Amino acid sequence: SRPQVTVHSLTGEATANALPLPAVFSAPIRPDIVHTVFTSVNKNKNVKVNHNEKRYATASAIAATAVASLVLARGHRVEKIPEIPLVVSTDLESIQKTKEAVAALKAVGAHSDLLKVLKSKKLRAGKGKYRNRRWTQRRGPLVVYAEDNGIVKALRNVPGVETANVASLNLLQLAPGAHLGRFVIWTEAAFTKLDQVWGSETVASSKVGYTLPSHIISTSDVTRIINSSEIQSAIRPAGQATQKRTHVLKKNPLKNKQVLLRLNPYAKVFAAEKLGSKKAEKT
Amino acid sequence: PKWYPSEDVAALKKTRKAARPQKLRASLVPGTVLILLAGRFRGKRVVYLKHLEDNTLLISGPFKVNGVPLRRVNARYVIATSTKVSVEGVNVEKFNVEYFAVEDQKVVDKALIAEIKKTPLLKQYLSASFSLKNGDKPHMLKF
Amino acid sequence: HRTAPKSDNVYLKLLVKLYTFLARRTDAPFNKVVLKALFLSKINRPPVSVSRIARALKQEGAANKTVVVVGTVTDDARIFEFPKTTVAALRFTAGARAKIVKAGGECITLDQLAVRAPKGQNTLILRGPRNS
Amino acid sequence: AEKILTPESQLKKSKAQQKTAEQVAAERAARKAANKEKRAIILERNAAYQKEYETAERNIIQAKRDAKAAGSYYVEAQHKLVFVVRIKGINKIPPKPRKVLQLLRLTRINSGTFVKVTKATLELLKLIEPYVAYGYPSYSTIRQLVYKRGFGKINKQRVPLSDNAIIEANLGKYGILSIDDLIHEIITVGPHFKQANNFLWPFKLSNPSGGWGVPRKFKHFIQGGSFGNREEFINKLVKSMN
Amino acid sequence: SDEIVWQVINQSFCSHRIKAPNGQNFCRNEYNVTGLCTRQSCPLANSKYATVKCDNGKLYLYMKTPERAHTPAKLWERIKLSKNYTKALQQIDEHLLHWSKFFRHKCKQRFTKLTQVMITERRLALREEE
Amino acid sequence: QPKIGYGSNKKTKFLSPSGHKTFLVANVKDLETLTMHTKTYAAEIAHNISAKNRVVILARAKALGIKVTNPKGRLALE
RNA sequence: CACGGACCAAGGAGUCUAACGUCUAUGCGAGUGUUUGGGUGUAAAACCCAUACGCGUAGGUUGGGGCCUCGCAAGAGGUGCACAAUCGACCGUGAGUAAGAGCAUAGCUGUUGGGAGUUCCUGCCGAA
RNA sequence: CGUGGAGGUCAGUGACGAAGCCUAGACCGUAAGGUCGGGUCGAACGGCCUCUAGUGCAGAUCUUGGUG
Ligand SMILES: [Mg+2]
Ligand SMILES: [Mg+2]
Ligand SMILES: [Mg+2]
Ligand SMILES: [Mg+2]
Ligand SMILES: [Mg+2]
Ligand SMILES: [Mg+2]
Ligand SMILES: [Mg+2]
Ligand SMILES: [Mg+2]
Ligand SMILES: [Mg+2]
Ligand SMILES: [Mg+2]
Ligand SMILES: [Mg+2]
Ligand SMILES: [Mg+2]
Ligand SMILES: [Mg+2]
Ligand SMILES: [Zn+2]
Repeated sequence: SRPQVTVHSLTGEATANALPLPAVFSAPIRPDIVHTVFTSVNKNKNVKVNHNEKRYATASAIAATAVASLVLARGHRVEKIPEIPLVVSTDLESIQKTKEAVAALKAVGAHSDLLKVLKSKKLRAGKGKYRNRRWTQRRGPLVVYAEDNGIVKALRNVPGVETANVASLNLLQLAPGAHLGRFVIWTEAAFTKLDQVWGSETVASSKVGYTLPSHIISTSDVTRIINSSEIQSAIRPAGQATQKRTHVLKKNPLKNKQVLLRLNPYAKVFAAEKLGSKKAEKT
Repeated sequence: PKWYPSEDVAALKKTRKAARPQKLRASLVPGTVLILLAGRFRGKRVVYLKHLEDNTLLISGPFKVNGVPLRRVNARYVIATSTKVSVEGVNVEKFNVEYFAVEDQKVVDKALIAEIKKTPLLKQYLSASFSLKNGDKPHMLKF
Repeated sequence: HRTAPKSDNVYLKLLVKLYTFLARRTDAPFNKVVLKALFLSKINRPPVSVSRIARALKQEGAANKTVVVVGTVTDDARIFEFPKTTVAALRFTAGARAKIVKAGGECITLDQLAVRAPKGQNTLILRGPRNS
Repeated sequence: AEKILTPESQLKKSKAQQKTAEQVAAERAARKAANKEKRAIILERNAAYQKEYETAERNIIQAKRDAKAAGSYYVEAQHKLVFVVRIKGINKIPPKPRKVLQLLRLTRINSGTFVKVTKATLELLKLIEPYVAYGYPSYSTIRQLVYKRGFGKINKQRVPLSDNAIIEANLGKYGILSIDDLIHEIITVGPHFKQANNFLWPFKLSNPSGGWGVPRKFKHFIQGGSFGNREEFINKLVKSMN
Repeated sequence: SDEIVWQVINQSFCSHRIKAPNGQNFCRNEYNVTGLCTRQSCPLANSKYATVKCDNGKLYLYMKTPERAHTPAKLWERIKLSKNYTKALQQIDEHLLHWSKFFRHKCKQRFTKLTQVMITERRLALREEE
Repeated sequence: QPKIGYGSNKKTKFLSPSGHKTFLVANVKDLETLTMHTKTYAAEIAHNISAKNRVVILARAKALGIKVTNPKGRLALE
């Protein structure tokens, strides 16, 4: 929930210019909807899916791209990056050579993820190996560009890296295997254009009759809400949290005098009086 | 505290089991002849002198009569016969449990022999061993 | 009926966790009632329109109460004048949200209502007509 | 260099916990005093009941002796309590007795319960005569059952009656604060007999230690079988089972 | 967002998770103090966190705070525990002052075990030197 | 005849007679996940590991002090 | 034990698809569905526009979960969701109105159907 | 529990021996089975999250070859 992100130059030095976050990143992150839509769409390569649900899943994936913990969870080596969501200067769109783009990626700190994808290449295990699906390798960083100026050609050859236009983002590209939080690199122009493409609090989304989804729960963290300050005033005193065992074993009163007295105090006096063996008058 | 506790130490719950002095069987009384069913002197008749705090009965042969010295014996491994001798002659205070961890035996034996002499044939009884002959059924046998 | 929502929605589960904790740790039955409502299926969560909210507030002494709808609220163009209130519900249609904001009212999630009213003080629960 | 400061939430938590602990200690002291007073009350009630029972028995015996002396017969009041025990398995049971058995809270063989004696209830026993054995319970049998096999229904969870406080928390509304108070409500037909009896879980009884007596059970008591109305002899049976 | 992150990681693919035969789960995360996937355990799940981890002969302490959740490159602050075991525990308690007992206890236990491992690998690799 | 009543106690379930739950291990990194749980768990080297890797795993396991269920397997027979 | 037994190797008793409906989850919401076409496209895809039509819209009192006051509590009340109860008005004697919920997708699944023997292991609920 | 299909993932495993098959061996699970050891095998394949297909027998008409 930062206000803004700092652009980073291709060489690596942090850029003074800063860009406010778009409203997409503050959107619901729903694994279930993304999973269902991902299954339905992956069956096609057919299942009909509601357009609004599809956009919802896309927004959820985009929001997941900012949560570095989820990106680590999927497997990307985002341990060493300047920050998240990772933004790079717009000049990136105008690179013409693969080697220059790779060097810029090394400066960006995505070297580890690319090395992982390179090492992960292995021969296809199944018989699909001879049906045009022979080599399998892990997924690399995604580079988003507002407009192509030759960056697309440079980064085509390098393994693991896929580029997508801002106006055309894909759930399959954003959330491989129905898993949220793919590592993404946004060009500076792309980061700005995301607002126009998806919309902000006071800006139309540019999609006809579309608004970003609302949150059922205003706060993600339930621990903050449950603790709060006023609830604990409203809450009754707590228990032990590990119940004390009462009556693990049954002690028969007839055989154990202590519990017999506990159940009945008058038994003590009656024992002394021996009323049970009392003598009725002979009369 | 030189090592931090690896894993954790589960403290045992407090136990409500207090040890209390033993309640001996009714037959066992000081000056009661006994039969030992195990050990070095199994099947040998001995005299009973006193009950120790650690629940080990104290017994004398006497070593003079039968060669069995002063010794501790467990109560459950012993049969008690109905014949008695008066133990008042022997004082039997000094020797105790910790003491066990010749002259004393002589002092005890003189007093115990003094009472043994009165009853007929008792010395012969204590001298000889006991065993089960064929056709002997313990459950009827009055000891 | 149910012991937990059949839905696999993360946020609904979070709200259910908060409200079951409050119901366990609060004497007020309001938390229990809303907890049981959260489990209900779509058919058992009929929409409560802004129209019904207007009627519920017209009842005497309920003008300043916080209306609660465990579910969704839908707009109703039939009305021109709508009073100001701080409705709380799971979801709000764009029309209903605009009507509430326009009339000086405001819409809150159920967690924000729990922060406001842990014991459900001055609350008014409403349920839509489940004719079919 | 500078000292760290306590978190501003932990301090609030410490304040709240201290106040709660003080409140709990005060409640504990008050509860201890109330427990002492409760034990005194229980002792008084037990003494009163013991004297009442002894006087009632002596009065019945003296009434019999006096009636005989006068030459006039004495007739005892019809017993207002019975104890029923299940004898037969669930299989091979018609619907009409099966539904009745559910009402009497008997769901398994060898289980048993107390039943108030009325014209309505007697016919129910008549319906289930083949499958149950019942009779008038004496005070001693009821006492032994309540002390040994007594179980209380607390939120439908068959809680054992190991302390007077457990019975109090449930039945103080009806003026019953101890196991013996419940035993009195059972041995008599009190104004709250229904509630006290329903509080007791149905008794779970072992098969009789000595045996069932007759070699064959499944005939009626006079015919020479276990099931049926055996009246006072139920006391002999139940004690063997309990 | 920690609760959302944890719930996704729990009911979806925690890539570092390994499902043992018993059914217990182990996060492979090197920074993880307790190698068991739980609410308190995944460094991914929790914003506030700490660990003892060995680098060369040293047994460093790594700190994680919600403040540096962004910029994951500089997220983990590195602190040198003194070779003296008592001083090391004192430093751990000081740094973990006013810090939830779970991480503190687990951190101390991990430091003890790593110290023992360093001692015993010195044992296995004793050489004629010195 | 198998049935649920034969089920073993939870506290004793999935326990070898040595008292250690078996955990599969492929490489050194997976071994290191069992660093402190030496009392609760014992490592078991997978069937598909090569002989060169097994000696490294055994050395690291000895250094960590984690019991290996199947040492001297493919380095000795039976 | 009572009853039967040339021999070895094999092979070994029919197919895709439709209509209506209950329940559950998700998206939107007096709306809802796009794809009937086009643009765009590291190119069946993915992203986006219209273009239409489909199915929707066009009060009295009592009880009442809940919330407010008083009360330590039982209660005293006050107020009243859904819905019911009867009491009626109006529209046109009910499906009534006097403050609507549906559409779409997916899962499971009942019935009708178009040619149309046993059943991996464990557990659970259970007529007659 | 087991069998395949696809997506993702374990910077997984492999001539210091991968997959397949056997194993009256050890461990685990109530069980379907799983893990390891050994044998066999001799070049690549497996674990894990998701969606998608999909668990072993009986018997008859007989047919064919082959043997009387
Ligand atoms: Mg606790
Ligand atoms: Mg128990
Ligand atoms: Mg519907
Ligand atoms: Mg009114
Ligand atoms: Mg507290
Ligand atoms: Mg017998
Ligand atoms: Mg007995
Ligand atoms: Mg093998
Ligand atoms: Mg009305
Ligand atoms: Mg009314
Ligand atoms: Mg695969
Ligand atoms: Mg096999
Ligand atoms: Mg076994
Ligand atoms: Zn994890």
